[PDB]
Amino acid sequence: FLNCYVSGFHPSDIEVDLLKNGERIEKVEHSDLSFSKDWSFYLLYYTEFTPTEKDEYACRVNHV
Amino acid sequence: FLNCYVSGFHPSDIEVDLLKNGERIEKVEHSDLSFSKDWSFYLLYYTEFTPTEKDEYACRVNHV
Amino acid sequence: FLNCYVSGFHPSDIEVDLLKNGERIEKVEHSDLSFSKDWSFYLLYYTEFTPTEKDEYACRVNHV
Amino acid sequence: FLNCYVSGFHPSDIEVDLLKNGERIEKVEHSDLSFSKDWSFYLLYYTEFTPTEKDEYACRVNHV
Amino acid sequence: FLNCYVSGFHPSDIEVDLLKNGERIEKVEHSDLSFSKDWSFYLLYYTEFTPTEKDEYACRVNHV
Amino acid sequence: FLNCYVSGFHPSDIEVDLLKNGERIEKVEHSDLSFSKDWSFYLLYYTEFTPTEKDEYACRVNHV
Amino acid sequence: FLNCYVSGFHPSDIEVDLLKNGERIEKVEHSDLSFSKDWSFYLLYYTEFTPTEKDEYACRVNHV
Amino acid sequence: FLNCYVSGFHPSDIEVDLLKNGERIEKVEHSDLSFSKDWSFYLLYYTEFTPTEKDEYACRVNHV
Repeated sequence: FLNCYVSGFHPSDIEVDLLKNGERIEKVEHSDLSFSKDWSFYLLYYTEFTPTEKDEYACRVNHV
Repeated sequence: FLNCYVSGFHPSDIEVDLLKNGERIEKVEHSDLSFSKDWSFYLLYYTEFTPTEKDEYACRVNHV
Repeated sequence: FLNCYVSGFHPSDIEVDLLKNGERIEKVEHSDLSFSKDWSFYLLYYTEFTPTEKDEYACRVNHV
Repeated sequence: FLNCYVSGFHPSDIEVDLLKNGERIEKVEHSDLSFSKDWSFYLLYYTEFTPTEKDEYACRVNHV
Repeated sequence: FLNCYVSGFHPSDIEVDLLKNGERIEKVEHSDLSFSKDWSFYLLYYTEFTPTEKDEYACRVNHV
Repeated sequence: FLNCYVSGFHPSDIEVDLLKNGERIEKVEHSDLSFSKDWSFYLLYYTEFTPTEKDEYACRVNHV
Repeated sequence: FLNCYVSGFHPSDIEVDLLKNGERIEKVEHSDLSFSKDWSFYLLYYTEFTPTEKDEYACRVNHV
Repeated sequence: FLNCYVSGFHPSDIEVDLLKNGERIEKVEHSDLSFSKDWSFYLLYYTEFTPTEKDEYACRVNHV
């Protein structure tokens, strides 16, 4: 068995995922492929954060 | 068995997912493919956050 | 068994993922491929953070 | 068994991941591939941080 | 006389006027006067301008 | 007389005026006066300008 | 007389005026006056300018 | 007379004026006056300028 188990929990996060699984090119001829001519990425532009308040875990296990 | 199990819970998050599973090109001839001519991405533009309030977990397991 | 287990939990983070799984090129002829003509990345531009408040874990295991 | 186990938890971090798994080129002829014509990366531009508040762990194990 | 006279014309401006003519206190006893307990002033908060287009004057005077 | 006269014209400006004419205190007893307990002034907070386009004057005077 | 006269014109400026005419205190007893308990002044906070475009004057006077 | 006269014109400036005309204290008893308990001044905080474009004057006077 197993008691008081956590698998990874995100409080208060922001996650960004992009081309996660690994792009593959095979057997192409006389081609130009580009992923981007113009790409823009901006995660925080002129920004203020304000706090993320307290994130708590309490476990008790007795007498197993 | 298993008692007081968590699998990963997100409080107060924002998740962004883009091209997660891994794009594949096979057997192309005399082509231009582009993912983007003009792409714009902006996650937070001129922004203020205000707090995310407390996110709590309480478990008790007794006598298993 | 196993008691009071944590697998890695992120409080208060931001995660950025890009081309995670390892792009592969095989068997191409007479091609120009580029990942980027113009790429822009900016994680924090002109930004202020404000705190992330306390992130707590309390476990007790007795009498196993 | 195992008691009061942690696997690595990130409080208050930012993680950036880019080309993690190791790109591979095999069997190409008469090609120019470039990863970047113009790439921009900027992690913190003109920025102020404000603190990350206290991140605590308390475990007690008795009588196993 | 006078020909082709201008007195000062504002194109495209914003003017702010506050306590212009000079406040005066005379003959007071046992008083607290304050102009402000809490005052807020913010001229441009998180703002973008866009241009003010061309502002032209043409005068001709002949044979006076 | 006078020909093709300008008195000072502001294009594209912002003017701020505050306590212009010179405040005067006379004959006070047993007083606290303050102009400000808390004052806030912010002229441009987190701001972008965009251009002010061309501001032209053309005068011609002939044969006076 | 006088021809093609300018008195000072501001293009593209910002002017700030504060306590211009010279404050005067006369004949006070047993007083605390302060101009400021807390004063805040910030002219440009985290700001970008963009150009002010060309500001032109052309005069011609002939045969006076 | 006088021809093609300029009095001083400011293009593209910012002017700041503070206590210009010369403050005067006369005949006070048993007083604390302060101009500032806390004063803040910040002219440019974390700022980028971008150019001010060309500012031109052309005069011609003939045959006076």
